[PDB]
Amino acid sequence: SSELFTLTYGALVTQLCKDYENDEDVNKQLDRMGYNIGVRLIEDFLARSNVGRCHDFRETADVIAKVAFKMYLGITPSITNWSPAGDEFSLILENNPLVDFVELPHSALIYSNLLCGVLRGALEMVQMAVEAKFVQDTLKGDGVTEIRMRFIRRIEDN
Amino acid sequence: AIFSVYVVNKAGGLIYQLDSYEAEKTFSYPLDLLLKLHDERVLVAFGQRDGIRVGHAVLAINGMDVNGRYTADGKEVLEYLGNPANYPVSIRFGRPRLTSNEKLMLASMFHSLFAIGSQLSPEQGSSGIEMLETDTFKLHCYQTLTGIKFVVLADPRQAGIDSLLRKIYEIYSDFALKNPFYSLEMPIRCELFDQNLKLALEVAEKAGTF
Amino acid sequence: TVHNLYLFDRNGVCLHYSEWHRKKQAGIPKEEEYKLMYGMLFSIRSFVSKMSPLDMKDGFLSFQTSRYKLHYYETPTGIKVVMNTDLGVGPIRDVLHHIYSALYVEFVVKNPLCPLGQTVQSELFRSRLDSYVRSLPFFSA
Amino acid sequence: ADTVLFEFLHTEMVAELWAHDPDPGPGGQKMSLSVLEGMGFRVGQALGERLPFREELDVLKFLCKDLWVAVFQKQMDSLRTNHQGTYVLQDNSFPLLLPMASGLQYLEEAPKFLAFTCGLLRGALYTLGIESVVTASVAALPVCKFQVVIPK
Ligand SMILES: *C(=O)CCCCCCCCCCCCCCC
Repeated sequence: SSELFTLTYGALVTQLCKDYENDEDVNKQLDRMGYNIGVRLIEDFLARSNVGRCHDFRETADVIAKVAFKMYLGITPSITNWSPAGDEFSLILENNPLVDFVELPHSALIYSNLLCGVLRGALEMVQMAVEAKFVQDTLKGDGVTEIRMRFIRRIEDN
Repeated sequence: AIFSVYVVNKAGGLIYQLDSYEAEKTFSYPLDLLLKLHDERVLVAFGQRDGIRVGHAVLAINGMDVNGRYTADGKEVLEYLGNPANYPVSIRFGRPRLTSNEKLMLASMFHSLFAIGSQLSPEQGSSGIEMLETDTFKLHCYQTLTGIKFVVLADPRQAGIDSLLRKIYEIYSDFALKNPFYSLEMPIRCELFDQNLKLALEVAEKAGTF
Repeated sequence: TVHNLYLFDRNGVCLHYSEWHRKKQAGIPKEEEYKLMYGMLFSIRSFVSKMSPLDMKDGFLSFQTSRYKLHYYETPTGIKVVMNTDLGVGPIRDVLHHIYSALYVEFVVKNPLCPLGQTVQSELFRSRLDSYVRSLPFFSA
Repeated sequence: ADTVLFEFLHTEMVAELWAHDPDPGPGGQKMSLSVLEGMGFRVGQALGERLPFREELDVLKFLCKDLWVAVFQKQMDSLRTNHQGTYVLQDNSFPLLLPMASGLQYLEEAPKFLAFTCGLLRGALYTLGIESVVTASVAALPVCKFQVVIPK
């Protein structure tokens, strides 16, 4: 159980919201910070799980949901809504991982926007350009928390 | 098993080569796979289902064998696949086949690779690469005093490769001692060489897979 | 015996170079040896990919000459652990992964003051590495 | 959440806010790492409420046994004190400094990575009815000592 991370994250958010007058900017810095974590975290992940490069957005989704989320958050999100092209899917979480307890509550702020940066940063380090975006948040009335994962392109070897 | 044989010049030129050896699915629009044009060939850039793998090339559409990056019908494959009115469409994929030129390149590429491996050697009196290993194949190389290379590709488990190389050397020797002033950059077309090499391969094919 | 060790980036950047038993030194500056080594390594990756009669999983594993053996390990993030030894040393893939996991990730990736994509400066990483390699059963000559 | 998540998060937190100070003071002088320490304090304030005493000592034994084990999966190496309210908590292998070095290679930056933790201890003391000042000091990584001063 990690209330440390959750509480620490809560302090970060709280702080930034005071630092910036507009929430849209907090979303930008959280995603960037996430990205900086993601490009580093991918290495920790690969060295611990021993998974190889992927070549299919479906196997990539399984690793993400069943191996990565489990290892760092002790949870296994559900994979749903595959676009016909197969270049799009969603991560469905029972609740919101980065959240502890919050005060309640119209806000442009994407509380757990850090996650998105982590996902895009990590995947980029493995030759995949993807967009991670929050389309459903339990913190905003929604039944569940949903992250949309969209594959943009495969990065080529230099 | 033995996959192929390559006989390279001291200059990196190929003077002899021999090989010793397909999924079809129906698709709707849009495709589940990402395709890209690469060296006059359409390959799978991303996505892997029902037999199809990344490096696979389009071999045929609707049962019609494709012509490089074009359709048997003359139209550009990727353009045809970009039109939703052409679906459903049947497509066949498989590991592309090496072109003669590609074989020439790879032989030249190996030439420099061989030398570097020798140059970058931490120990003195070192030869070039004698064995290169992969999960699907093993490459065995023997270099003659005159700089000729006999390269054999085979299953990682295939044995009795030393004798094969040594045998090819003999066979080659007969061609050299019979054609003393033959051009070095010219291909070995002698039918006895081809025929004898063939037989050595049959023998080696029985040395077991230990 | 363990001759030397190279660590490469996904862009050819020589993250690290260590040397123990090398009786034959390239006739060139190390800045150049790194480019040469990488170029060769990169050609092998391309070569192996087209030469193989079947689709691969791991790709290039190693090669050997008359005097030494080159061990090659590549992570899905492009990190390459290359080690040269005597012909005696078997696979040792666990060792190459250890260098990446227990030494590079742990003392480089986990060190925010350690920029990625450049020669590692961390004295710790360098100490730990050297100590680890000198431990390997096949280290001595 | 696994240990590395906090570790990496913390790292991005010091990187981005170690020089930030919206409430400077006389002549615009910023309090070194004030923001980081501020966040550690709030986090520590909550840990003080959520973790499992008679005298002051008991409160500090708690930080070394429960708080440290909960945050760094390890008890404090040593606990010292002049019987005047000033305590010295030392860790010979502080987790946030372990990956960095075993000597002096990164002392210049080391301090930036302690502000948060000091706040952690101060926030924990607060929740338990103890106002104080916690400072951090590193002579050579990874051996650092945290000083807790309880005013009279
Ligand atoms: C195939 O190419 C392998 C795919 C590996 C994907 C790894 C994704 C790791 C990102 C971490 C996600 C967990 C959330 C962490 C909470 C902040």
